[PDB]
Order: sequence, then structure tokens, then C-alpha cells
Amino acid sequence: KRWYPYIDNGGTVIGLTGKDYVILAADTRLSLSYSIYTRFCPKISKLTDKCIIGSSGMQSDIKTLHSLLQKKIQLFVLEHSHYPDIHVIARLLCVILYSRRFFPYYAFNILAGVDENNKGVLYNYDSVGSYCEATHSCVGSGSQLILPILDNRVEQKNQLIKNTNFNLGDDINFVKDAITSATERDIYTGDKTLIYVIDKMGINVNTLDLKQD
Amino acid sequence: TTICGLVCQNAVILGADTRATEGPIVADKNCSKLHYISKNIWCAGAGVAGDLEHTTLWLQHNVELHRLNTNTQPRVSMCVSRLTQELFKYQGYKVCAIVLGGVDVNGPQLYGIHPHGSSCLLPFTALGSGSLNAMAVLEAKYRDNMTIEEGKNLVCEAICAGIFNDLGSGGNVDICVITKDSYQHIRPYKEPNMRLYHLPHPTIYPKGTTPILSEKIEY
Amino acid sequence: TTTLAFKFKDGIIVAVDSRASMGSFISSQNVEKIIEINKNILGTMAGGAADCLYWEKYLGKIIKIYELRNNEKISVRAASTILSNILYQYKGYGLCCGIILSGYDHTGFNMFYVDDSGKKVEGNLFSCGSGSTYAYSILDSAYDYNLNLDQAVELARNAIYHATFRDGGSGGKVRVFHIHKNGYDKIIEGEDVFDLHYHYTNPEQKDQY
Amino acid sequence: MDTLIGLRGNNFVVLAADTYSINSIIKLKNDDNTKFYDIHGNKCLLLGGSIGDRLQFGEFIRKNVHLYQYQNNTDMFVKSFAFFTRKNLAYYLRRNPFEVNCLIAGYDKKDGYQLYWCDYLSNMDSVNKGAHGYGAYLVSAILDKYYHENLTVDEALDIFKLCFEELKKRFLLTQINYELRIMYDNKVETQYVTV
Amino acid sequence: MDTLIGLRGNNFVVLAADTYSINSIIKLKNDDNTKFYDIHGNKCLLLGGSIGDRLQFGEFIRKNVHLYQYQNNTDMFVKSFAFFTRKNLAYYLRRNPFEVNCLIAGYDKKDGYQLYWCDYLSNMDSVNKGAHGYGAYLVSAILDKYYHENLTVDEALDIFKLCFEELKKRFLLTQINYELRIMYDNKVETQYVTV
Amino acid sequence: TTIIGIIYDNGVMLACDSRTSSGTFISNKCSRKINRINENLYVCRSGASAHSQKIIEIIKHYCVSMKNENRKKGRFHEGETIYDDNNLVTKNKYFYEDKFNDYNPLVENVAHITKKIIYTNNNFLSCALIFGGYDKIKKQQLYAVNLNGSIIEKHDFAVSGSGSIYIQSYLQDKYKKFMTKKECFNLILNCVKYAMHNDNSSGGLIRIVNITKSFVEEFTVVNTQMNFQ
Amino acid sequence: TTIIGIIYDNGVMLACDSRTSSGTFISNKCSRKINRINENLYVCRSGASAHSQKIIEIIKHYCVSMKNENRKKGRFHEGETIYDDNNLVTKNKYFYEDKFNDYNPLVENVAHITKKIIYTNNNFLSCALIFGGYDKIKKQQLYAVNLNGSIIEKHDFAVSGSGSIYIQSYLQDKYKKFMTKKECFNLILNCVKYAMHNDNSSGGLIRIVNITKSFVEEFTVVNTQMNFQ
Amino acid sequence: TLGPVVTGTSVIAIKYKHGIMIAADRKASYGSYAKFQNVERIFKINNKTVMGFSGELADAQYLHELLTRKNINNLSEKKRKEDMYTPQHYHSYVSRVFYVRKNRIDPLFNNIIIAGINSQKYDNNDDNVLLEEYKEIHKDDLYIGFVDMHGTNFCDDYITTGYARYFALTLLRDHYKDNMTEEEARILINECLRILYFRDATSSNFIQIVKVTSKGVEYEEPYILPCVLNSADY
Amino acid sequence: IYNYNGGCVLGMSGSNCVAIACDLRLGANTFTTVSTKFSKIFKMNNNVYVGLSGLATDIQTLYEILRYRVNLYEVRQDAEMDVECFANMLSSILYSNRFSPYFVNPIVVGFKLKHYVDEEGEKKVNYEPYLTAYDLIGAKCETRDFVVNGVTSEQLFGMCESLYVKDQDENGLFETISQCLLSALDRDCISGWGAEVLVLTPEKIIKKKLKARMD
Ligand SMILES: *[B]([O])([O])[C]([C]C1=[C][C]=C(C2=[C][C]=[C][C]=[C]2)[C]=[C]1)[N]C(=O)[C]1[C][C][C]N1[C]
Repeated sequence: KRWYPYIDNGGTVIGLTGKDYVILAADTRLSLSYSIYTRFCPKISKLTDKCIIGSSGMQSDIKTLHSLLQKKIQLFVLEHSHYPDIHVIARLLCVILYSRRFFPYYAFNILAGVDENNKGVLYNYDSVGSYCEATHSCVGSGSQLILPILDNRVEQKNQLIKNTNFNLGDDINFVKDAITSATERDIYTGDKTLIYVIDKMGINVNTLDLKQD
Repeated sequence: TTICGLVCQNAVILGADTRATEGPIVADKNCSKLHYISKNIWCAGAGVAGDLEHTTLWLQHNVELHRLNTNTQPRVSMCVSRLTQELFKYQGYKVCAIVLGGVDVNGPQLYGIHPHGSSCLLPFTALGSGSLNAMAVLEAKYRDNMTIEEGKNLVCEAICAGIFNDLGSGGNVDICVITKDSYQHIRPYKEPNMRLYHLPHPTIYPKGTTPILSEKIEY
Repeated sequence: TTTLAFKFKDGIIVAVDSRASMGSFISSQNVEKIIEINKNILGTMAGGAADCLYWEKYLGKIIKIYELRNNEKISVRAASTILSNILYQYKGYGLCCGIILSGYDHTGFNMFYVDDSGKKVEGNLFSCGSGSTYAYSILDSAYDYNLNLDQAVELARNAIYHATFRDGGSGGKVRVFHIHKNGYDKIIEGEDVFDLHYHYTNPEQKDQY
Repeated sequence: MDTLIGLRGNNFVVLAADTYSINSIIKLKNDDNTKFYDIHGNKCLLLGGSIGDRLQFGEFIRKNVHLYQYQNNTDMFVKSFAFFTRKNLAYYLRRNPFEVNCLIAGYDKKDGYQLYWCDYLSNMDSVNKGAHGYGAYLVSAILDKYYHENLTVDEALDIFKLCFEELKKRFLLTQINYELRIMYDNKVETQYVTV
Repeated sequence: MDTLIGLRGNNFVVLAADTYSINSIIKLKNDDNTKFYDIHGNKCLLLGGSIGDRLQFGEFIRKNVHLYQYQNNTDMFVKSFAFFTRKNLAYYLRRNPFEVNCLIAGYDKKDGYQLYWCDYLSNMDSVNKGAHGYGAYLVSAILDKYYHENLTVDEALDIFKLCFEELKKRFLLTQINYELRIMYDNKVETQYVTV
Repeated sequence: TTIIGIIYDNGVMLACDSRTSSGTFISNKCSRKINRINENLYVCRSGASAHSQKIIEIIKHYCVSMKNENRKKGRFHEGETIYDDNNLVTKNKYFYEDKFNDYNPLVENVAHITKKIIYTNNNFLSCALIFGGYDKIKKQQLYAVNLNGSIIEKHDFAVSGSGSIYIQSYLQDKYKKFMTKKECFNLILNCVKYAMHNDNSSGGLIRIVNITKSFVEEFTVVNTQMNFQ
Repeated sequence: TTIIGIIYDNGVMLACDSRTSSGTFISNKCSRKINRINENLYVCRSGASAHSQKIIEIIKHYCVSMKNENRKKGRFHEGETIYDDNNLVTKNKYFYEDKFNDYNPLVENVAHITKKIIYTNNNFLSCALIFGGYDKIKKQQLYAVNLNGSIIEKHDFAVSGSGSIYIQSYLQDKYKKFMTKKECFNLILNCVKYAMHNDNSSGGLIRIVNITKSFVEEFTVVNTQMNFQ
Repeated sequence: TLGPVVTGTSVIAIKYKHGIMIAADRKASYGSYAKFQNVERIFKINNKTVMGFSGELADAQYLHELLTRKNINNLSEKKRKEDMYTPQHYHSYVSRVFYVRKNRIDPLFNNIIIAGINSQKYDNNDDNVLLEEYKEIHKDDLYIGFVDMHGTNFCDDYITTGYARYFALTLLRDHYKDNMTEEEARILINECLRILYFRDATSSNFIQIVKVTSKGVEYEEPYILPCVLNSADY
Repeated sequence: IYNYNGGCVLGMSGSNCVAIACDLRLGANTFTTVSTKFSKIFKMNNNVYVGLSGLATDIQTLYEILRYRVNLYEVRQDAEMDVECFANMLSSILYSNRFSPYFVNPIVVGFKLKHYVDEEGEKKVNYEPYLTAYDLIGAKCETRDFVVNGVTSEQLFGMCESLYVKDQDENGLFETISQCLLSALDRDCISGWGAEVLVLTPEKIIKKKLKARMD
């Protein structure tokens, strides 16, 4: 009778950065409360050659928030004749997100990219204009589950800090391990997931198949 | 929570999923939602697992006590009158939609109870969150006097329709055949495999911190 | 969330935790709450995350223009007065932020607690956050204004620990800064597993309390 | 929550207020608070209520009154100052709360020493003795029993001491530190009392 | 609203509480209140919360414990006394509020000096240091920083002085009068401190 | 749902749709709403499905209790021998008929069964019932038990359920004082079909039950409506 | 209230009861609900009386504005001369008839007037209207404007108001594709009378308005109903 | 505009080898009362696109006006066959308007479906807004978009909206094969509509099946016949 | 289950041993701790360990009842009470308060004690893990491996799923459950002021208190 304008379409976006890269992975399932709209709705939209954004909130807001942000970025490129750095984009997204503080986007965003020679970097937001650099972040339905997993392997409470080195290949396998754990433990996590690897030269869109339940 | 059942030529077939959820997440992938009432009648339920699990236990033992004082096998209609009166007293609070099916001196009969105490005799039904998904494939393929084998795999499709299309239902499917002589309850029946299996990586022995260790040996 | 400041003998010691938790879940544990408002003035976040990260960095924009048109450095009293007014325009809009602006200006060392409802106040020992009461409690029993730098940061670290100890929403790394007569330095971008350092020095038991 | 007391005589007006900062309601924040807004033209404006609204309202009154006295070389009369404050408080009343309680006081060449009492609802009226906050229920009776015609300044402070040791003894939150503003003999004298 | 503080050492247990009567919330009513309910068997029970429920609950506990110690010539153990108090508090919890905060303390031949902390919801648990009321947010930190193993009785009172001058300085309602109950050396000593 | 009752010359006819909808979703098609209480009277139940079913269970228990209680001791009617289609035009008209235990000494009045409901659901219970059956004294009769236990004897016809309002004036026009069995069947069949064409509580098959002096015949009809205009 | 519209072979017939009830009390009997918009089309208004009346006032202003706007300049149909009861059987049948300004060059389409409503009451305004009139291109037509501005052209008949549900199936049965004027009048008269017999929003006299190719005739009927059963 | 009092029902849109096939019941119900049983809920907003329907009829009638006049404005400013808006263009326009209404609180309760052929390789550069052999479409030139009233938009191979999102969706998800032929698509859609007749209260027979092929938009009115499962026994 | 008195309870099964763990916090309000000794793991029996999580009033009140009935059962029996008999008792005890619930989420951990011959010259046999988990109205969510409850139930499910392996000995099992708990408590701000892992075998019982982050 009141028309609450906020629904959660579920899905989780996983971010994990390394010394010279960053891995952004997300599912593709788009679902209503307990039924399923579609089995392939990408939550990750590339922004520049070396900066992509993933959002795991309400899909109507996500489509327009990414579309608004690429519209701003391309407008920035034309007026200033150079692709914005991720720090520039991250700050700009903070303004856009906070520009509607009193009717906030129902989307949680993770921004990944490279700024230095490599310096794999990653930002995470909470629906309103706030961002902190993180070594690993995940948002969405699986945020509650994956974040403990990422902590135990990236940072350490372990007595001896084993696996101090972290090659790119193992980190990809680790995210496939994580995103599969959320799939079989979370209701809304998807069935086909896209894994991005923003390396020095560009981005890969290698796809992984998950459970369909 | 996708349960279903249908009446066959001389037996009733009950199928159910295996998944219990806190609502955002899943507790276990293997929960026996089928229940033994007597040797010749079985029940499956949905709704809150608290009221659902006790009521079947209360129903099974009342039936068994009845089957002892009386010296005949329990009637399917006896449990329907027993549950619905129990459910009617608690106006709608004991929310548990239950399908119970079995055989008695009459034909193989299946009843769909409802949380408010209403019941109805059906040839086929389905409850839970995936009921609508499971009921669709049931209607498109149900016939009268299906053979046990043919009706058994129809439930497999009936449940798997709710397994895949509904978020709140998933896991293995389990079936019960409630033929006159005895039952056949198959605990695993489906849910295919070959995903990316997690590599087991156990942390080594010298981990943790353990300020104190109060070891003692009992006998 | 925890925040401190001293205006001790020869500077100001601002100290914060590094925990950002939504509801009952810890979203992040490496957030930076101190903000370079100015070369001499630095603020602090508390309460709502974006409602102060945005406005303090918006406040830094206002100061930069003012410091450039007048080519004199702004004062903490003026910086705080600017912030409290703009936060007052959003009374009923649900903002929530407790900011402690501390810095050095021509009129000595100044501190100003600023709250979301235009609550500007001049003082010596402000603290804000969910665990502020415990942080206040330690400082009131140890504050001297005659402390030298070595034991001023120790007191600040001691207070942040005990606040994060008693408070559920306060924790993570401990940041303790120091404001000079010209700029500031980052004395402690530190740790928080030192429960087993201050009290219960030897890990032997569970530290009954 | 915070106590404002005012007393008017034939040759004096004394304004009393606790120096407490109730903010962060679980605790105090400052032990020497600033609620008084002294105006240039031998006037004062004492505010109670929320600390956030005291700065926004009281400072705004001070600028407008000062602007009036600079555009016009005169000094704005206390009656003008009192009823202009009520107007602005009532103007915002139906648009913004401003839960602030005023106690207008000043000296005027034509009307002498005047005290004005204002509620958060703009209920301005001149009085010989005022009391705001929850402490009004406990200091108004002293202001009646021990006050008579043509008091001198010293006796008035003795009355105010009698009110202060009452809030300490009987009031819920025992306010201990108070600040006065004695207006007499063309002076605005400030003194802090404790206990 | 009213502050209860308890400290347990290896040879002492000291219970502190303000002597205020918050009733008629606009004001205080008594400056020397009685919240302590000393039990015969070297036990004490300190109650906070509403004054009406303190008498009904605390007195009821005292009779039942005394009746137990008269029917049975023994002295009821502190662990029995603590967990019997929690039982009755939880028993009435779903039938009558009893918004009272307990601080059980006593001495036992087998278990030594024990302190127990209980919320209005019956959340009994043995602690080495307790703090109830709104003043708990301001006295718990002193009870951690300045408390170490095997304190002596004199140092504990020095700690309690440190907490008291904190509620006066920072807490909203500056409670000034406190009553202690020092249990040590088979004695129950009572002393009143101020400021 | 919808529920009709028509009193024709030598009996009473009860019809209903067969659908229990739960908020624009049908929990089940083909749900029985013409429930047998005793061999000579039946009940049409509407309203909340949970309440109506549990009332009927109570009444059957009362009906059994009072049927064998008013059984006279000895033997009666020693020498007396007092005794006495639609042929699938409506497609898929299933059918069977049973006969009473006549003279009506044992079975009780319909008016008796009727105020069981008032005595039972003069409460906060939402169900509207229509009672119809044969009786020794009052030949054929039709009681409408309203929402709060308000019975009135309907001497012509009774309607209830959501779809009743859609045929309130259709039935008031086609009704005649003494209709034959064939006319009453067609009238009661078309009343339901029209109450189903324009109501989202339209059943599946429709169940028509006829109570006569010496037998009850039950039909189930599977048909739809196609106006030509 | 109740409101009917029937399309017969050579025109459209609008009928309504005449009563504005305000919570089981009639503020006034004999309230006009067949309102004239233009010489060739009329409006049946239902729902909240305040809203419907103020919509009609707006539409008449639009109707006047668009009638004289689509007036072609010169003279047309220079030599062309294209031209063409119930006798108080229903007691106290008042009556008068007026003639158009024919060829329909000036007067505008009914479909034009119809979506004025959607364009006007696509709002938080509760009123359901039925539009009926003659038109040059589409001969006779009947638009039903629903509660939120949902027009659909009804090619057979349209009903609205509280009492519509009571004759929903009565009218679906008695309807024929091409009824004569006498049959349509009797049908629309009996539809209202039945919608009035069993609804407490039953009017007093009932006003029937007939729109034809070249004239409009208006009747007011004062009668009740007495079934014999 | 506030509360869907005059609601439609589910519409089903699938793409087969000759184009799009979209079907819908022709009933709009006044709550629990089938007030109208001959309203159409599939509109033609372009020679190669069609528009779905669900929920309130007033809002979807208003939306039809916006899309209709958007077409004519395109048709006035159209020079060649490639200037015509694709079905994807209208989908991104319906998505925007639903979203704009969602920022406000007047969401025009609907579940619009936009379907059509997203290509100009089959010539129709002769437009008759006011009134041969089929081609094989690669299934990538066909667009079937969905727009929830929250603004949720996506495209697929079989978009079922309204209430068929529980019954027809399960049938399609295990029966829809690529490049289905003409009559095989209908027997699949008919099987989905029959189930909704038994299991949806606010649904009926008298379907309106619309197909969007290389020749344009067609129409026909079946009277699909549900009768199965033998519940008649008593 | 409440944020008030935030605490979690975890249990895990090894090759021939089971480990039950919990956090030791007792938070008065949501974000206010008062004690770090509040062990939520109780010894119902020699091989029946129950873990109560939730409001501490109902944690203690239920524990008194459980201890009052297990002892009554055992004493009247002259026989050690087994888990699956005790586990079902806990299910019915919670249900008896269906409309005045005990706001707890219990965990029952302990060996199953089969009783075949084990040899021609033996009497009793090997043991079975028997993990199980409930909720406030007593739904027997029995599971063959790790079971969790508490405010970090969702935080614990993710970590346990990605770290638990099929069978492990006493040394191996303890490390996994400790890592599954420490790094799950560090993501909760209302629980985890010190853990207490209690791994037990058929022969011995090991109590360890980890050096958990206290924040
Ligand atoms: B405190 O717990 O109250 C907390 C204060 C806080 C944390 C982090 C940041 C920040 C954000 C982005 C970049 C850098 C720094 C600012 C302020 N706030 C909260 O806990 C509340 C509770 C739920 C929503 N907020 C996080």
C-alpha cells in the first residue's frame, strides 16, 4: 500500500588485489525475493582500459549508476584529453553516490584498477559516498560469509605467516574457491560467475561455472 | 522447502527437497523432510521447522498408540482429523503446511493439510516456497493410474523444477513409496555434480596461540 | 568509533581507532579517520561514515579557497564555525557525525568539537564516538597538561585501547598523531593486539574480569 | 535541562546560568560552558535549551542587533531588543524548532533596567524575576520569598547564592558551577560562583 | 540512573553506590539513600534501578535467604545466594519487570571472596569488577586500568576514589555522596565518602 | 466461491463451484463444498475454508449423536410399504444415486441441524453455510446460515459465496414457484456457470446435489460458457 | 448507484438510478447522473459525487472548446437533404425529445471526449464514467472510463456503480446482438429495476436516455418490482 | 497510479526461428471480478516491435501513448530503413521512464515486456501506420526485454511476466529449445497458458497470440481448451 | 537470538573426535562488554557437551533445566545418558515454550556410544561424532559435520565451509576449528572477546583458551 521502492536482487561481488594486479569476481544471477529473474545479469562494467566497477545492490540502480559513471568518465576524457586515474574515478563516484544521500542508491560498489606501474588498488563503498582502499572486499548477499574467508587468507591471525608470496595464478584459484563457497552457502549467489583480472596490459573476462540451485 | 506427492495406481509417492534455510543462507544441504507416521502412511511438511517437526513426532506416536489399542493398521483419514483439530486449536500459529499420503482399506489417498487447519484430498499436490514451480510441471505431465516407475521419475522432475527455479529449495531429492505392503524411502536420488571442488588445505599443527591448556583424562 | 585530543603541554595528540562496522558486522578494519583538513588543522570522523568524510573534505575545499584569496592561514575557530553552520542546514535530514577539529593557528593551539546539529564547542579534552565515555574515563584520571610527548602518546594509546576493550564497535589499528606549531606528524599508525601488553602481560590464562 | 535565573531590581539586573555542557546526554562535555551572548548596547541575551540551537539563534541575534547599531549610530533599546528577539523566535517557530529559552536583559536610558522572559514558544513578557530550565521549579520560590522592592546588588547575589545551593541540594543533576552577569552602575560585571 | 560499582580482590570485596534518591525525577528526594541489603551470612546485595522495585525485590531476597539460614543452621553459600537471586529475578522477569540491577557479593569458606554481576534481565555471571547504571560507562575504564592482581584493601579504596571524582567531573548528574561496603578479614565495614 | 440452493416441487437442489483460492492463486481445484451431514441433508460451506471444514466435523458428530438418540425402541410400520436424468446433455456429467432409510423415524429434522450452527458459530468465526435436505414434517427446506449465525428459512432459493452477487438478479428472474426437476437442474446449472464466468473465484467442475423424498443423486458437470454477442 | 449502457441496432441507451446516498442516508433523491456533454453524447457518472460532477464541468468546457474549433470555414452540404414510443406502459414515463444539428461537421467524436477523462483523471481521483453518443465515423459507441482512467470501447454493453454486480449475469443473458428499440428499452429498464431491488443504493425514479443518429429522447420511469414466487 | 485496481495478467514472450511469439489472455479483472474479458494487452508500437502488459491497465494505457507518439516522431524524422528505433531502443526508453518514476513515488504499476526484431535485414521501408514467406532469424537479431516496476530491466530468450513467472517459466526453462518452429512454439505456449487457467484465478481462455516475423506483426484469437486430470469422480 | 549478549557457538567433527568451541564474551547491551569468562559450553555428561548461545538469562535458565533433567534421567537409570536421547529432549524442552520461547540457539556435541560386542572378548565399541544444531523453537537440524549458532552463524558458515575437511585427528581438528572461529569472531563487533576450544576424544578431553583478539 506504501510502495517501498527498495528491493535487493542479491548477488555478490568479490574483490581481491595483489602486488601487481587485482581480481574482481561476481556472479550473474539476478533474482527477486525467492524466485529468479534471469541466470545471467553481469554486475561488473568496465570503465577505462584499467578500471572496472562491480556493484551488488538493486539492479535498476546498478545499471544507471554504472551508466552514469561511464557517461561522466567519457565526458571527463573529452574535456581533459586523458583517461582518469582510478583515484580520480573513485573520488568522482563518491560525489555521485553522495549527491543522492537523502535518497541513496541501493547499491554497494567495489572499484578496482591500477594506477602506478602496477600498484593493484581496490576501493569499496557502502551505498553512500564513502570509500577506503582495501586489499580485499566483497559486497552483497555473500558479504557476510566471504569476508571472513578473505581475511583468513590475506591478513593473518595465524601463528606463522605462511604463503607470504602470492602469485597471480593461485589468487585466481583462491577466488574460485571463495566464490564457490558462497554459492553453496548463500541463497542468492549465482550460477555462472565472471572473474576479471586487471593486469598490467589489460583485463581478462575468464568465466567460471557455479551451481544452479 | 519443496515437497510434493501424487497418487499412483496402487501406491502414493512423496518427494521432497533437502535444504533448511535461515532465510538469507542455507543451514544444511541434507534435511530429511519426509517423515514416518506409520508403516503405511508418510508425511512431508513445510513452514517453520519447529512446529513441523514436533507435530509429526506427536502425530506418529499418537498413531502408534492408536494402532496398539486398536488392532488394525492406521487409517489415513485418522491422521488428517487428528492434525487438523490440532492445527485448528492454534488458530494459525502452528504454521506447517503438510502433505501426508498413505494406503489403508480404501485406496491410496493423499491429503494436503494447511496451517489454519484446512485439509483436502488430492490426486497430486506440492507445498513450500517452490510449490508453484513444482505444481506446474506436475500438471503438465500428470496422468491417472501412472505406473510406480513412471510416477516416480515425474516427482524427480517435479522436485527438480523447484530445486532449480526456486532459491529457497535445493540439494538432493528424496522419495518415499507408500505401497500397501511396506514403504521404500530413498534418501539420495538426484542433484548432479562436477563443479569446481575446493582444494582441502589444512592448517599445520603449530597454529593457534593457546594461552592455557587444561588437559585431563577421564574414565 | 573512538576519538581523542589533548592540547597537552606542547601540542595536541589526536587518537582514533580504525574500525568501520555496519550493524553488527565489521565492514572494514583499516579506515583512516584523521583527515588532512589543512597543513595545520586536521579533523576526525565519527558517527555516520559518509556524512563526515564528505563534509570534512568539503570543508577542506572551503578552507583552501579562503587560505588562497586572503593568503593567510585559516584559524581553527573559523574552520569549526564554517563546519558547524553547514551541518546545521541538514537538521532533519538524518545526518550523524561528531567531528573534533584540532589544529594550530595564530591564536595558539585550538580544539573544537563539532556535532551534526551545529554543536560547536571550545575545550581541552574532547572525545567522541560510541566508546567515548570509556576514553573520557581514562583521560580524566591521567590528564596533566604537563605531560611530555613521550608519555602523552602513551596515554592516548592507553585510552584508545581501554575504549576499544569495553566497546563493541571500537577496535582495529590505533592511530595517534601529534600537531606541531608547524604541521603535524604521524607518530603511531599502529596495532591493537596489545591487550596482552598493558594488563595481563604474560599469556597464561583468560584474563578474568 | 540547563538552568537560567534572572533577577531585576531598580538599579541592577543579574543573570545567572550554569556553566555545564549536557551534550552527549550520558555525560557532561565542558565544565565551563558559554551561553551568554553579550551585546554592545549594554544588553545581554541568555539562552537555554539545546546547545546546537543556542549558537545558531543567539549568534544570529547578536549580528542583527550589532548591524542595527552600526547602520544607526544609536544603541538599540532593550524593549526593541526584547521584542525583536521574540519576533525572530516566533518567525522560525513554525518553520524550525529552536528549542531555546531566552532571558533578555539590559539597561536603557528611558526605561531603566529591564528583564524579559521568553519561552521556546515565543511568550515574551517583562518580569521582575525569571527562571528557565528544569531548575526553575526549584529556584522560583526563593526568587519570591527573599525578593522585595528596591534590593541592592549585594543582596541580590546573596539571593542567587541561596538558589544555587538549592539546585545542589535538591535538584536531580546537582549543578555546581554557575556564571553571573551583574549589570549595574553602567557596568557589565562577570563573576563565577561554585557550589 | 544510579551508579553501582563493585571490586573483587583475593582478600576483599568492596561495593560502592551513590546515596541518592532520584524519585520525583525532576529532583532528588533523599541525600542518604539505602540500596544495600546486608545479609547475615557475610553477604551483601546491592540493587539499582527503580526505588519501588528495589524494596520489593531486595527485601524479598533477604527474607528467603534468612529463612534458609534459619531452617538450616548453615550459612547460605555466596554461589547459592548469587544463583538463587538470579533464579527469582528471572522467574518474575516474564511476569513482572523488576528493573533492578544486582551486584551480589560475599565471602565463602570454600570459594573465598566472590562478586557477581546481574542485569535487570537475569544475566548473572561472576566478575572481578562490576559497574551498573549510567555511571558504568564512566567507571569501568578506571576499574580496568588501575586494577591489577592481588590488590590490598587500601589500594582498592584509592581506586574507588578515582571513580567517584570521575562521576563528579564528567557524568551528567554529578553524584557527590557515595556509600561503600568493604568486606575483608571477616568484617563488613561501612564508610561514607563525599566528592 | 459460489453456492446455490433451489427448492423445486419435490425436492431441493444444491450446487457449488469446486475451487479453494488463496489470494489470486488456487490452492487446489475440485474441492468439495457440498458436504454430507446425514443421508437426507447436505451442507454447502463457504467463507474461510479452515473454519467451515472444522464446523462440519463438529456437526457430523452432533448429527450422529442425535440420530441414534431419537431412535424409538421397538418396531414400527409393520405392514406399511409407502414408496414411490438429463442424459449427459451437459457433457461429462458424472453421476450416482443412493437411497434413504425411509419413513424418517431415525434421521432428524433439518431445523435441528440448522441451529447447531448458531449454537456453535455465534462466535468470532467467519463462515456462511446453506443447509438443505428432506424432512418428515416440512417436506423440503433450505436454511441459510449467515456470517454470525443468522439462520432464516429460505422458501424459494438461497445463494452465498463471492459469486452470489453476480447472479442475484439472474436467479430472481428465472425462478418459478414450482419448477420441475429438469427446469431446476438447468436453472441451477446456468446460475453457477454465470457466477463463474465473471468471478475470479470460479470453480473447476461444478457439483450439483439433489435431495428428494427417497433418494439423493449427485452430479459433477465439466463445462464453460460462450456467449454469442 | 447503478449505471447501464446498451448498444442496440440504431443507437445507444443509457440508464441510471437517481439517488446520492451518504452512508445509509440519502442526501437527496432524484439526482441527475445522465449528464449532457454535447447534443450527441451524454455521460453516466458514478463514484464519489463531488469528483464526478467537477470532472463533467471540466469536460463540458473542453467539449465547447473543441466543438467550435473544428468548425470548417465555409458552407457545406449545399443541396443534400439526408434525413430519416412505449406509450406509458411503464407508468409515469415522462418524456421529451430534441433533434441534432445534423451531418456531424461541428460536433466532435465520442472517442475525442473519452480520453479527455484519462488525460484529466489519471490522478488520485475516484470516479468511474460511461460515455455514450453518436458519431459520424463510428456510428454508435459506448466507452467505459474506469476508476483510474482506463477506457475500453464496449461494443455490447457497459455497467458501473455499486449495483452493477447484481445484474452482471442478468444482462449477459438477455443481451442480443441487434436488439430493436423496444427490446433494448425493456432490457435496460429491467436491468436497473433488478439492480435496485437488491441494493441499498437503489435510486428513486430511473432516467433512461436514448441517443440515435438524429435525435435524443429522454425518459424518467417511476416504478418498483414485485416478484411472484 | 496508486494501487492496481484494474489489473492485467501474465504475458508470455518467446523467440522462435521465424521471430518473436508473444501471447496474452484478453481479460482485465477488477480485483476479484472479471469486469472485462475482451481487452487486448499486446500493443504494436512499431512495425517490428511489440509491447507487453501486466498489472494496472491505466498505467499501461498511458505508457502506450508515450511509445506510440515516440514512434511517429521517429517516423517523421526517418530517412532510411536504418533510422527506425530497435526494440532495444524502446526497452532502454521504457527502462528510463520506469526508473524516473521510481525516484519519485508514482511507479505506474506494470511489468512491461518489449519484444521485436533488432535488425533491418528484412525490408520494410514502406510504412503504413494506418491500414510471401517467412525468413530465418539468427536469434541474435531478436530482442525480448523485460521491465519491472522498480526499473529492473533485462533481456532473455523467453520473458514471462506477471504470474506466468512461476508456471510458464518452469516449462520454458526445461523445454525451450533454440530455433523452435512455428507450430511447435504455439504448442509449447499453449501448454503454458493452459496451466495458468487451472492455477491462476485471474486468468482465462481466449488468448491473443501475436507473432513478430520478418513480415511484421500478426494477430489471432484462439480459445485454448483446458480439460485434464480427472477430478470429476465423486 | 539477540544482538544483546552477542555470542556464538561452534562445533566440528573429526576422524574419531569432536571439538566444541565458543566465545567468552558477555555483552550487557549490544556494544558493551562486561565479562570474558562466560563460557557457553556445558558438560551435560561424560560425552554429551551442550553449547548454549543467545540471551544469557535463557542460556543459564535452560542450562539449569537441562542439568536438572539429565541428572534425573541418569540417576533413575544407573546408566550414562546418550546424545540422541538427550538431543531429542532438548528439542522438546524448547518447544514446550513455543509461545514464550527460550531465546537460545543450542548446540549438542558428543559421542554416540554404539554397543556391539567389538570382539569375542570385548563389551563396548567405537564412538560416533553426532553433531547437531537447533534454534529457539527446537528444530533438530542434525548434520554430519560442523554446526554453528549465534550472531556469527552466517560468518561461521562461510569459513567452516571453505576450511573443513572430511576427517582429522585431535591435533588436526583443533587447528581448523580454531582458525574457523578466530577469523570469524574478528568479523563480529558484538562477539569474540576470547575463544575457548574444547576438543574431546573417547579417552581424554582437551580444554584450550585461544589468544583471541579482544576488540
Ligand atoms: B563508528 O563505529 O561509529 C563508525 C565511524 C566511522 C568509520 C569509518 C569511516 C571512513 C569511511 C571511508 C573512508 C575512510 C573512513 C568513518 C567513520 N561508524 C559506524 O559504525 C556506523 C554504523 C553503521 C553505519 N556506520 C558505519
